[PDB]
Amino acid sequence: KHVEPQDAISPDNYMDMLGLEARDRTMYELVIYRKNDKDKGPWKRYDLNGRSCYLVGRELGHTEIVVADIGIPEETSSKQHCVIQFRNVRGILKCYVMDLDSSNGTCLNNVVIPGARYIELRSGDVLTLSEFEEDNDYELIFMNV
Repeated sequence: KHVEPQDAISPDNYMDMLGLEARDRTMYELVIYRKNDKDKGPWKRYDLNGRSCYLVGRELGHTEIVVADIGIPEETSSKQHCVIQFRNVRGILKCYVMDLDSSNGTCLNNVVIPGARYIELRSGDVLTLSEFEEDNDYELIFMNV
């Protein structure tokens, strides 16, 4: 149900406008961990700099068509579950999640977020793809650099 806000911008484009060389820029990523084995490292890492918005959704993949930028092998997640959205909010780069009215819900640090509304993200914030912890096999954590 998602269309980008008028102030949407990618971190790369934002940082370009300020004239910062790559070494002097804030890098954003989504670090994914498998809940059972976090003492083995990140399952996956996604760069979040090239785009202003990223679709998170189910990707089981043993015949199902791929739609989501970021695919999570979680049966209980929706195919278009939540979106990570960067905005230039009156001069400061800010990142938000929105739950796209998914069946099971989305949690930020184990607290259910309301649907159809942008919730501001902070570095370290742990996204999980259900209201209920038992349903979750993966943790998607938003990081600055």
